[PDB]
Amino acid sequence: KNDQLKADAKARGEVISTKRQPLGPKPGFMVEGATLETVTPIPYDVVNDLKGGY
Amino acid sequence: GIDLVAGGKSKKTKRTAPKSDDVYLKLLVKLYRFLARRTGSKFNAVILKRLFMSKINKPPLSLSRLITYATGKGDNIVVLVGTVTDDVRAYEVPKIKVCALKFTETARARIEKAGGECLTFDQL
Amino acid sequence: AKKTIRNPELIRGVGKFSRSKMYHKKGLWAIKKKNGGKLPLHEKKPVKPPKFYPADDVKKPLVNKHKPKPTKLRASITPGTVLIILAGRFKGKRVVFLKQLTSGLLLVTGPFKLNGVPLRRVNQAYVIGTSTKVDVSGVNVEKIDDKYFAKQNVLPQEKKDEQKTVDSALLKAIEGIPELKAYLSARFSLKSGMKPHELVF
Amino acid sequence: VVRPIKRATLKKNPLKNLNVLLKLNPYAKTARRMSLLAEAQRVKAKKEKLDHAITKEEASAIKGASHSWYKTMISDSDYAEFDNFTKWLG
Amino acid sequence: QYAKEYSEQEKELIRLKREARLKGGFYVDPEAKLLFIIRIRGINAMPPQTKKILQLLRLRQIFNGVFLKVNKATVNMLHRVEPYVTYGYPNLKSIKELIYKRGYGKVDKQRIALTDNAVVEQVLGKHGIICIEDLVHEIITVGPHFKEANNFLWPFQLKAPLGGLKKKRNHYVEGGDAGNRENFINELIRRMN
Amino acid sequence: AVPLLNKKVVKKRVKRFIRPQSDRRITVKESWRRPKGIDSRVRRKFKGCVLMPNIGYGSDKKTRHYLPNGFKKFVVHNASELEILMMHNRTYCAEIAHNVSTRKRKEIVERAAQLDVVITNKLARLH
RNA sequence: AAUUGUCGGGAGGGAAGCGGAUGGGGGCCGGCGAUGCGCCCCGGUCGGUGUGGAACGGCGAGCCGGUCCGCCGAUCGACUCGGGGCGUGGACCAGCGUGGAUUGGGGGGGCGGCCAAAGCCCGGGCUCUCGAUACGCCCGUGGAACGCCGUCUCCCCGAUUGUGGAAGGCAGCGCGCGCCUCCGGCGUGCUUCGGCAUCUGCGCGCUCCGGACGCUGGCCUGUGGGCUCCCCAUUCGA
RNA sequence: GAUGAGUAGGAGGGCGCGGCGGUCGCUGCAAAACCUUGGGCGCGAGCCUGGGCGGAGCGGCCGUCGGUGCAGAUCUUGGUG
Ligand SMILES: [K+]
Ligand SMILES: [K+]
Ligand SMILES: [K+]
Ligand SMILES: [K+]
Ligand SMILES: [K+]
Ligand SMILES: [K+]
Ligand SMILES: [K+]
Ligand SMILES: [Mg+2]
Ligand SMILES: [Mg+2]
Ligand SMILES: [Mg+2]
Ligand SMILES: [Mg+2]
Ligand SMILES: [Mg+2]
Ligand SMILES: [Mg+2]
Ligand SMILES: [Mg+2]
Ligand SMILES: [Mg+2]
Ligand SMILES: [Mg+2]
Ligand SMILES: [Mg+2]
Ligand SMILES: [Mg+2]
Ligand SMILES: [Mg+2]
Ligand SMILES: [Mg+2]
Ligand SMILES: [Mg+2]
Ligand SMILES: [Mg+2]
Ligand SMILES: [Mg+2]
Ligand SMILES: [Mg+2]
Ligand SMILES: [Mg+2]
Ligand SMILES: [Mg+2]
Ligand SMILES: [Mg+2]
Ligand SMILES: [Mg+2]
Ligand SMILES: [Mg+2]
Ligand SMILES: [Mg+2]
Ligand SMILES: [Mg+2]
Repeated sequence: KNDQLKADAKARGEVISTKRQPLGPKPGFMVEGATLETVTPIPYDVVNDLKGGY
Repeated sequence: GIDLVAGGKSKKTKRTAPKSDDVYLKLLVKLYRFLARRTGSKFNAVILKRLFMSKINKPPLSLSRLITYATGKGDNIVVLVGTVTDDVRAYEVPKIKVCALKFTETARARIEKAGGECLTFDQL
Repeated sequence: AKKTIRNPELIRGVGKFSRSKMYHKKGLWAIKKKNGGKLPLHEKKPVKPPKFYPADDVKKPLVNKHKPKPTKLRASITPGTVLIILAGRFKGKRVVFLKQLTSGLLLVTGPFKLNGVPLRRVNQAYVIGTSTKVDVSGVNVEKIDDKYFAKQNVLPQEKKDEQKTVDSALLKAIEGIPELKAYLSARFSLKSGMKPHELVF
Repeated sequence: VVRPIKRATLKKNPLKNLNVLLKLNPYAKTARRMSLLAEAQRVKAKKEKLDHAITKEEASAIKGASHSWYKTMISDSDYAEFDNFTKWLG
Repeated sequence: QYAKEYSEQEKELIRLKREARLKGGFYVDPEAKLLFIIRIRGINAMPPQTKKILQLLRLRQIFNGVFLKVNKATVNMLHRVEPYVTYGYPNLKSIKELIYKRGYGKVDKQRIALTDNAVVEQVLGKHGIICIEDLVHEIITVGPHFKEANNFLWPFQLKAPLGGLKKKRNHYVEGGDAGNRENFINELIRRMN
Repeated sequence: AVPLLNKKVVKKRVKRFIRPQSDRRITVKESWRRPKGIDSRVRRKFKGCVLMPNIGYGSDKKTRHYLPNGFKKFVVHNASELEILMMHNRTYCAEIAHNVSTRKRKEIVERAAQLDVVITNKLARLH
């Protein structure tokens, strides 16, 4: 794949690099609004401090 | 504090000058210190470094081996930072221009008989 | 020729107008027309045997491009301002400021009649400028300068008369302000609980 | 065949020394002049009490959207999933 | 040209955020491409892994600082020296002050003060960077020649912070000084430059 | 003679480096010796102890070996050796050797006046 | 040398000595600190282009030279030679001024962001009360000022410090080289209409510009200055 | 331009003592040794010098050589608290 990419670029006189790169930062984008689910801390219950409860 | 090894200094040792006190060798070193600095020639830099070297780092070159390496290169001048010795196993000595620190008495006679020349590094 | 500076400075070293604007104001466009569409080119502005040769080559210091500037005058000090002397034989006495000499020193007078301080030079670093101002419009000291206080003991009568001429014009102004004569006749001093850093002058 | 025969510069802070800055960034002078001139106009404008860039309808929509967003910011959970603490949570 | 670009990007981000607000959605800002890392712990009692990573980051002395491009390879290295460093996202002001006041170029493995643009051109000239403004632009935007431009910069020798630190032994989240402090690295850069 | 030196002499340390415990023991002379002991607190550089000489105390190379008068000393044993300083009279001052006779000191002092060569001990043994 | 007597100085509340820093008292030091230089005339003294000789030299037969002696011409110059007049001034210390570098502190202004701040005030609609005369909800491209954060920028004060001694370089500007009524105005190109490194070359200058210069005083055989020497005291260390 | 910890240990450049081969000097107009609250130089080993004592030898520099550098060893001999 690197050989053909360089060959396709040599014919058009465009110097490129075939090196891989690690995951870089993502670009900005817009997310459409939707219903918001509110998350809050849960009141403590001692009976629930056991797999399946006491 | 700085996270380096030996304060970032080199722990390698190389010869920056000859260990010998030979006055003629020191004159040659002065000659080739100037040539290396004012020309940037790689040949001059190599010659300067080899003039610093100890005896075992300047081994002799036999005349027979000199002839084989000079075959087909009559125009070129042979340069050796060391001594040229005579070899009884070589029969035909062609005319050759050789520069060396020292020529043995037999090696000089054979080279001069064949129409060659024995040069010093100041003549080179 | 031009009567005023073309490029006023917004700050020290930065002009108000850019290079493109200055090209129009410099008139280089007009100069180009008058010289066949070219800016005229000018030309650059065109012993005794020694009696002793030093053994060691002389060394000359490198060039320094910084030039001293005239001593600045404190904003609190204006002509006719009353100053308090902080050092010397006249420490504490209140004098009248007349002008600043070319050397940067301040020219002050007692006046000599009120407190015995004659025409004298006082360094600005050793005085405090108060808020009291006495008119000195009628005082003429154009004849006084640094050379007037230069050495070359009896004080010549010429200087005594000169003191009185300057003093006389100043006494009338001082007498106009009530209690100003006594103010200039008394030395300033610090009493118990008096904090210099809180005093208003 | 020989080639032709052949001190540290005291570093100055360009953030304070104007000439040093102009040596590195000539455009800094233009930026300095524009900032000074821009400030002078604003100071003069305020003293003279000199008197919009959005359409009237657009302004109303912007206010409504921001107000709606603020309502969601301060919105609270119903706390219905905590059936054992309904009384305590009020 | 660079000055105009910086202003446009700042106003472009504001417009997009307002546009998302008007439509009732969200605008996710682009992830930071550039980090500034400062070493906050000394060189005593160094575990071997941390010691190697700090060397690869060219942080060999406390309060030394360097820029670092953001990618999964570099971020995971940084995660393994979290208690020894603090870092964040430097703004344009911070990059300018660091390069202008404490910027030194590595020329033939020697530390050379950036007194003139000739020093920048002597090394980075082949990459198109001929002036300190080009160098600033390459760093801030993480251009194609960031590796050469950034490596050309000698690690910044910062001073002890004016006003001191809170607690170097705890993470910035806990009220300490270590780890990622995001845009608050600029507040620290002011006090250390 | 006007000394050529112009930079001020800055002595990093004027006190001498006294050998540790030379005060305690008469047999231990004051000339410096590096303490080699395993527990030596001086060798280990504990504060409040005798200081050891190190290269950091080296004086400026431009002012090194300059006498307070602004010259460097050269010891002369006769009139001929004095003439060696004729061309260095702004840099080097002469000092007559301790064992020169008073008769030969008069010749040296007289010759030095003609050559404008500074003599550090010109008043020696003339009374 | 250990050790001892004596005279003199000094210290000592259950060790002494020692490191570092000053001070007091001693002792010591005139190369511990200069007095010259430049330009004038009075006198004195001593030598001066062109041709002759004496002994030599540099470059390589021939060119190119100096030294010494003598003779002419020329008529000046030199002088740790003596007087007079004018100008100028050394070592060290201190103060001040104007700036560079580093750095701490203080004061103000512009712009941007937010719920395109909130609130408050004004206008309008709704709600209608227990801490009783509310709680609050919504609206306006209304108004006057803040807040936090970010950024640009101006000014003021103090502290430490001048390493280098070859360069008027680099960079940014000003005045001339064309006219006007002169805080400004007058020509092309581009422009967001505010502006613009589009025309912006040469000459001579200036400056935050390839590392401190300037001025003034004190003192110079003194009860002065300096000190690494000596004794002792004190704070810290030990 | 960067940089500076170091026991055991390694190495380099230097200091000092006594001869020898050379070289340059000093000394009865006062050598060596020794004494000194004289002065100065060197980061330091050390060096230079004033004054005193002493009364006949001595030193610098290059090379080269060695029975060549002490606070300790219940060290040796002598002397003394
Ligand atoms: K602000
Ligand atoms: K200063
Ligand atoms: K004095
Ligand atoms: K003490
Ligand atoms: K000898
Ligand atoms: K002595
Ligand atoms: K020897
Ligand atoms: Mg260090
Ligand atoms: Mg080491
Ligand atoms: Mg630890
Ligand atoms: Mg550092
Ligand atoms: Mg503070
Ligand atoms: Mg803390
Ligand atoms: Mg820990
Ligand atoms: Mg010393
Ligand atoms: Mg131990
Ligand atoms: Mg003697
Ligand atoms: Mg005794
Ligand atoms: Mg605001
Ligand atoms: Mg200097
Ligand atoms: Mg070490
Ligand atoms: Mg000897
Ligand atoms: Mg004694
Ligand atoms: Mg010797
Ligand atoms: Mg023997
Ligand atoms: Mg032995
Ligand atoms: Mg012993
Ligand atoms: Mg031992
Ligand atoms: Mg014993
Ligand atoms: Mg015994
Ligand atoms: Mg007994």
